[PDB]
Amino acid sequence: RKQDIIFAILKQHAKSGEDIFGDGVLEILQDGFGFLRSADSSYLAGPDDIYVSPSQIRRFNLRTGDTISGKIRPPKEGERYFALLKVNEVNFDKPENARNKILFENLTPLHANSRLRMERGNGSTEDLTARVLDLASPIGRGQRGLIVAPPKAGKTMLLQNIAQSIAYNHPDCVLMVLLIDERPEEVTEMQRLVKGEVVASTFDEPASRHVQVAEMVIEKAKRLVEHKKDVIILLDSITRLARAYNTVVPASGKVLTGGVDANALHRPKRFFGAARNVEEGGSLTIIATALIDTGSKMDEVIYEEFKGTGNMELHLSRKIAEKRVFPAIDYNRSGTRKEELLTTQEELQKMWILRKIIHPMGEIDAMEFLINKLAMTKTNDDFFEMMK
Amino acid sequence: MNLTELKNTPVSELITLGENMGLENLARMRKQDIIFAILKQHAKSGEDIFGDGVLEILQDGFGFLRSADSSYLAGPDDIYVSPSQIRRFNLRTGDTISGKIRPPKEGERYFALLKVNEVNFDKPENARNKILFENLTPLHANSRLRMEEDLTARVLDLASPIGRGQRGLIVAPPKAGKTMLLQNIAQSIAYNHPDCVLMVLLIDERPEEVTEMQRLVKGEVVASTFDEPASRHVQVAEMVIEKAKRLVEHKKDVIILLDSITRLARAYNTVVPAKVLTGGVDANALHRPKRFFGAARNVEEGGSLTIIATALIDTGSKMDEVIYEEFKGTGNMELHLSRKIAEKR
Amino acid sequence: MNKEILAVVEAVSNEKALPREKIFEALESALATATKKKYEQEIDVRVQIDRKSGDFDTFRRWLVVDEVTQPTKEITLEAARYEDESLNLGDYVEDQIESVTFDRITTQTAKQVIVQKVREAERAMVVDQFREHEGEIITGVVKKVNRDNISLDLGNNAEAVILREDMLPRENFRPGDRVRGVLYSVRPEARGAQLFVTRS
Amino acid sequence: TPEEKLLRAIFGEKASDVKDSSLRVPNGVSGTVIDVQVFTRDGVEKDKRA
RNA sequence: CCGCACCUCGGAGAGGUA
Repeated sequence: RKQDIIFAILKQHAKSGEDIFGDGVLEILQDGFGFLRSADSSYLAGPDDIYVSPSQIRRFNLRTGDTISGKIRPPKEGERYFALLKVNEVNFDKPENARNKILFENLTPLHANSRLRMERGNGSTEDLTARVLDLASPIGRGQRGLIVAPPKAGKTMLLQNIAQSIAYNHPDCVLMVLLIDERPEEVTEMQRLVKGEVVASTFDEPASRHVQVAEMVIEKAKRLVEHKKDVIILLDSITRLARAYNTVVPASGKVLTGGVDANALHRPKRFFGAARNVEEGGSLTIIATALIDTGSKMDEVIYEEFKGTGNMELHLSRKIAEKRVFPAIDYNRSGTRKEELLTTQEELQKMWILRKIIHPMGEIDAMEFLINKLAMTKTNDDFFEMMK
Repeated sequence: MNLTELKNTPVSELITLGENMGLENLARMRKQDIIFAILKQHAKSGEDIFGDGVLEILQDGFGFLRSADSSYLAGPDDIYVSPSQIRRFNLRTGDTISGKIRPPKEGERYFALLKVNEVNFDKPENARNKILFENLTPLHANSRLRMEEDLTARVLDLASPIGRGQRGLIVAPPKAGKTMLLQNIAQSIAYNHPDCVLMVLLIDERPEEVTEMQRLVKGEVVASTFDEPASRHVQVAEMVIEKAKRLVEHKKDVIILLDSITRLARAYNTVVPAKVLTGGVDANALHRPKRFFGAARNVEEGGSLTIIATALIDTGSKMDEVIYEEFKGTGNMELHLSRKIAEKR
Repeated sequence: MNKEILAVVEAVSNEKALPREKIFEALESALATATKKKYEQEIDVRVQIDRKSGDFDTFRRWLVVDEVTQPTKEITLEAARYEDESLNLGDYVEDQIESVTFDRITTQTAKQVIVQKVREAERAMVVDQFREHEGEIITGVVKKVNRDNISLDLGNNAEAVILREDMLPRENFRPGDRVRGVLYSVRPEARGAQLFVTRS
Repeated sequence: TPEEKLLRAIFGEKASDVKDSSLRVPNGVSGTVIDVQVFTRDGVEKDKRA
């Protein structure tokens, strides 16, 4: 109802002669034209979307994901969308700065160089999760990891803790938590808890909207990276997204074990590998949560295929989660490749000694030891100094 | 109208009552079906129905109130406990619940619990606010449980005095007098300390010896003969230890008279998923019985848990020897018996 | 021996989709439906096969009743008199076995019945998972408005229904509206059980 | 679903949406069959009657 | 359908019939 009221108000205001302003993310269709979707509707096709002529797209070399803000006009007799007259701001910047840009496909990838420390530093009991995460698997800019965990392991609490630690330590980073095929109540809870942008697509609509929202989000992330921004995407839907792609892919006659199409894992693997660290400027970090032991062999095949792709695995133990010990992290199975590029020599040596001491002990025993050692102090520096 | 009261009545009186109430011929019918039909017809009249039993929470969330007279066996007349009530009253395994029950409707097979009248033989307000067993400070045996057929008890008291919260191991070879010694111990516990909850937990024993022990001592004898699988043995042991822990949390002096050092260990080794040690025992197979044994302790805030076990050595299997050598380092009391003296009577 | 169906029941099963009994029940129900659709004026034909090497036999059954309704599938008590009238009313299983009729084209509806029972087993698995993760108020979308019953929707191959007596007498629902309701029990409805939801 | 075609490929049992398109005799006309010819494209395997 | 191995339904043209 609000959209029709705004439409009528804008019409009455344009009848007087005043200017009308709009904003939205561009979604170029296959025919050549596009529309400016809205953020409050999770990039959903609305009746009051702003039409974008192909002439302006050719003039400014606009692509899917470009945030466009400019003057619009109400539709005339025979039109159903707002025509874009003049664009004022492109991607929160002037068009003269966006015209001389380098495409995302030409950026040179690199390994994680900058250290994104997750430790809060306030000495809270909730900071233990971030401390264990930093001790087990340090995360840097451009990291491409996977949160491997069975159902009912603590993915929600761990994701909330990660989001809060990111918003606390690194408020300059653009945090985007894209939740696909999840409960609406959980979406509402997350949106009113984390300090950032929350786009979601619940199961109430088919997988086409899921794929469309995923494409819009990845295009916006690529454009922001092109504009020298540090984008961090926490997509806890990678398994759901792979299921959606396998459901919407045309049959090719080559079905793998478990009901997986031969060309179904192409789009999600490309979405995952899109994350990379750019040397010219900016980075893209994608932390996804994979589902295992869900009773379906399709998810097992998806996990086994995506295991050889990322460079960071955070395994969670079902036993430790059932014992109500959070975070229930499998320290032995966790780790990060090329960790010497994110940690110093002494920090790497301390982590190596801690792993050599923890490995002989059992999972529950190692977790109890780590908790008892971290409870004695507030910062990990005192723990490191006492271990020696 | 109680479930156990109807389950303890003879078959003749139940058949007579059912024929008086005007139902289908109960002569060629099982006792459980007779009780079920009687409860249904009584609920159709309008009178209330009550039941009781020890709670066993399943993996799906719901639980059942297992009966004591059935040696904690899943029966058709179990009291269904919804997960909502478990989350409301903070119910756990071992919580004996007694309240107004109703016969299952069309399509159901278990009695539903409407309102709980008593929790663990106490008011629910005293059970909802309680100190967990893990928080209770363990201590050594302080109060003396004097065992002084009395010659065996006198010898036991002179050798190793047993008190509240004791953790002993009656080590004896085969045919050394374990049966008579256990009978004497049970009689002394039932005679000297009738306030303690005596539970003779038997696993993989002869049915004749089970029915002889149950109808001889003055207490509860939960047993599981060899006709039952090892999973049922493990489940009965877990139910017993959970009930004991809950009673100790309710300030009760429980005495777990265990006689399954070897039987329960073999059960756990058979039911444990596949680390090979000496004798064919898994590395994680002895952890559960180790915690079962170590659960016995004296509580300063109130109550105590005593577990007097009987070991089996020289049985011809090195597995039992390894189990005994592992369990010896956990307890603090060993009472060895001589085969040479036993063979001479 | 029918090695064709044997290889199917031995290979396709054991993967949580076929419990070695529901697969045979679905196969015999599909064969019964095929035999029913084969005849013109002969309905209600059944078949029972519960063995690997043992082939299936089609024994057409009649409904024991003292009346003459449905003369195509009704039988009299004089046929049960051979059993000393032990066949009480309401139970219909006795007759001579007749010639079986197997064909490859009958597998068309058989595959449909098999995939429908697999979808039902997946629905039961979703019900089990919901019970494992129950304890919160859920929202659902109504699909149809029938007599004294409605439906709920949670798009994970799940479904729920609410009895009208438990709902408000004034409130009438319509598809597309979200409904808040806590489920408490699942009665074994025919052709698969359904999660019953109650508000009162 | 791409899983049903895998099952159809596992066993030799036929399963498809069969529509009847057989050549029938027009009304009124009759006669006795005196000759039958079968022409098969190259590569395709011949049948019993062919 | 995931791994073989025992110790306590139409348009154009041609021909014809009345």
